[PDB]
Amino acid sequence: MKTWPAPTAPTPVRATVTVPGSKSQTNRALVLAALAAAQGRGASTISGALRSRDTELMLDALQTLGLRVDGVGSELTVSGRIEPGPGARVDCGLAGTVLRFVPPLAALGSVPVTFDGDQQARGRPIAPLLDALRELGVAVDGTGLPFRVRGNGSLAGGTVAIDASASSQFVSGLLLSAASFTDGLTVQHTGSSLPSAPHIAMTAAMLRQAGVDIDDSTPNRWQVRPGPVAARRWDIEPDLTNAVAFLSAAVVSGGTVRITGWPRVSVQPADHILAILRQLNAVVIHADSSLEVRGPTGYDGFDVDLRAVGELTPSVAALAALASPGSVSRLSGIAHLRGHETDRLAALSTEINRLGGTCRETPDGLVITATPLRPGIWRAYADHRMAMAGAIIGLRVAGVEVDDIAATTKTLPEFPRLWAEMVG
Repeated sequence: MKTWPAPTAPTPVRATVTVPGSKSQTNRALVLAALAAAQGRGASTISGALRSRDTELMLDALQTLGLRVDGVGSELTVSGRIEPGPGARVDCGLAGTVLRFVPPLAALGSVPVTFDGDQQARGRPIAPLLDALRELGVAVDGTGLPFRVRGNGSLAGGTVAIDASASSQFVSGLLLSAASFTDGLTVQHTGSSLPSAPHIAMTAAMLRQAGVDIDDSTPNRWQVRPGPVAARRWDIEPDLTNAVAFLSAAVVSGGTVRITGWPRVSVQPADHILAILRQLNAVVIHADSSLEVRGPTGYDGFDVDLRAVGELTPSVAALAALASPGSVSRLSGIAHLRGHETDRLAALSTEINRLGGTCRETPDGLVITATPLRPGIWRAYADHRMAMAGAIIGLRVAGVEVDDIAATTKTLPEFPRLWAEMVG
């Protein structure tokens, strides 16, 4: 496929960007609306929902189980119930959320539902979640993708001892549907300990918004009581993860980018995000119906802990590679990344060193020494964030091309255009 030329910013970037809806929130909302429907509480709507390959998959996975999902723009309507036909087969595709949030759903089904995916999907961790479903009543065929959920009519619940070291999504998947389990659920996470805490906290927060009663007062443990999941109107925030790619442009150019409609009240870790930016001496600014970041004139190496916002590593690794020459940055708390279908630690190291950079894995993550970069082909590995990280570097390095910018379609179909409008 042809490459994408990453446009340069030889002068400070000035711009106002609208980023599409949160992928995390959208999919939680679809699963909850699905549940509400199946319980028989009527249709739900999702306003400003993200329309992307990842949400399309959840959409699809959801229609396969029996629900009806309509809406062609940002406004989805969810109705129906869980009635898969004989031989149903959910394609998880590239959506790790489909892989982990939808199998519990099917447990609430009567017929067996197969779960399948591509090569990449298949190298995704999913076992502790499969065993957990077994522990809690569900009959499950397979130890990996593809597997079969043998739904009978309901799910017991009870308490499981699952190690969600491998993915918070194991916990969130269980939590979202546990309201409709028989004995509800009590998830216990073992040892230490939850990387991606905000991801589980976004789920807890949305559950409560749906009127579910969840108890998360003692760390590493969640108690969800059986009860109704409410049909309602979900308002989706702009994806703050994707917004950071855009803000990075202001950071590396000493410029200014405004993100419209930045939520003052978030289910997203906006706090963590702005703090990271202030670490670079970026100037944050709450503007008129926007979030405004003014990049510094330059910046040296930083030590940043990313354990709670692991998804930010590629954009942040890029920022580090573009620090003042000689600067040493250490990206910590992301040991747990080293083991996702897409090892971004190794990915990032590989791609940055191929440009003449210096990026070495450390036991806790990465150390990046800022060294002069050279033209080259930034490989995204079909990883939307790897794609956007290459885009950021290309702002300060001429001749950088991303092999597959269309990997951004996973969470941000219009990235190329939005980036093109921002830079120019």
